[PDB]
Amino acid sequence: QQDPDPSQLHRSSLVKNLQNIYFLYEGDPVTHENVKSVDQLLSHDLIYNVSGPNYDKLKTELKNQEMATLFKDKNVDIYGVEYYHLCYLCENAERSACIYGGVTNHEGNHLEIPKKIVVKVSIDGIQSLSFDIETNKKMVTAQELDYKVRKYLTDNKQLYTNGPSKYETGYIKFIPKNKESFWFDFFPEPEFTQSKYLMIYKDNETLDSNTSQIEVYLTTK
Amino acid sequence: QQDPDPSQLHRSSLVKNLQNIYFLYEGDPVTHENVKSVDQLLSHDLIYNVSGPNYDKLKTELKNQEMATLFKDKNVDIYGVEYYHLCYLCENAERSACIYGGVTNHEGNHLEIPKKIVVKVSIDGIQSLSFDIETNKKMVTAQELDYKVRKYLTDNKQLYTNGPSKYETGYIKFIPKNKESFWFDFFPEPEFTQSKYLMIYKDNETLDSNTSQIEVYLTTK
Ligand SMILES: [Zn+2]
Ligand SMILES: [Zn+2]
Repeated sequence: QQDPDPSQLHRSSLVKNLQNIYFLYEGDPVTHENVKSVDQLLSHDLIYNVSGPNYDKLKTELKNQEMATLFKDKNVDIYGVEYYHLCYLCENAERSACIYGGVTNHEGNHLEIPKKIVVKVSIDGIQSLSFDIETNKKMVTAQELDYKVRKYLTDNKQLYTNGPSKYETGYIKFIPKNKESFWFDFFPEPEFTQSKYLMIYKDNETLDSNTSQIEVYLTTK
Repeated sequence: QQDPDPSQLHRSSLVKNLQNIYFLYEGDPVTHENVKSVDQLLSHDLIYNVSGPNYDKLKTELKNQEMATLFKDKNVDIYGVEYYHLCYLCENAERSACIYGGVTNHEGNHLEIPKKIVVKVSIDGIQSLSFDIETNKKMVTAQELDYKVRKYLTDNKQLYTNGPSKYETGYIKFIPKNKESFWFDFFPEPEFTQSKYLMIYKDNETLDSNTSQIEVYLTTK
């Protein structure tokens, strides 16, 4: 049994300040095209000189040093859900943003036309809702896909709100073409930190956009 | 206190990451009308349960323990220049904003007609620039007027930019009706932090909007 069970899943009704998870998926994601790491804090992270409405430096934390050097100084694209609480490169990183993973090679990884993907959503067992998600990458991180999914469901199904969720449990499952499938829980532990919760993107898991499937499971009450 | 000394003024040409001062005065200030503090980290601060983009909890550092309990149970108005780096580090509040002072009692501090105040500006000794500023508060913090003067000079005379300033030095001089006058240096020391610099507002100095005057002195590179 690789897939979770009722008891394994976190209940949104026990979470304090679940609005923090809400603000992460409701707001825009950090996206950048064809950039190169300019610095490094620890051996398993990389820093980029890119900018967004609230930052001019972005620090991504990857699986380990091997993955960091694998992408260091190499031309890559960034797609990630960022946080600010407890993020900085010292008392000399006034406007930094942090994320985990969300890194993909830029060269030869784009599609002419976006590749739409169906997201099968089940609620209390009943698979009663399906929608489309799209990407421009041949190899897209699970994080990019995940965000687009939770963003859509946050706007259209109140998966998240500045407060409670109308759902009790929920989780996203990715089914790779031949590799093993994996999942992420939509809700954190009762007392959590944005930084700890986002570690789920730390492994930088990437997928083949043309052959991967996505499944969401929600429970109400 | 006594007017600044030519050699006592910080030079923007020496500042590292001056764009950090830019973002402070370019973006919107934090303002709230009828609110009572809700919590308190240290005895000299007050936490408010108000929000804006990026934050839903605001912490203001006042002069001392005495000033905080003075407003603790009061409905007040807020007007401050907020920062986030090294703001509220307690993994139980991940969306806090921080300002210094900027507090005034709400009750009976409102004018039916806004008070215009003439800000006179000198550039290299020549007083060649005048422009109005306004407030609704009978008693207004120096911080509010200071922010309005910089935002205006930032968007109209290039006081700050996402890079260097066209001015090497510059200070704002407040001249209360009877009390001693005082000033604030528009620029920080070479290496600094938004948190440190903003301490110029920690005393929460408030002026009479009807009898106070403002003077600005800048020099070109
Ligand atoms: Zn690209
Ligand atoms: Zn008021």
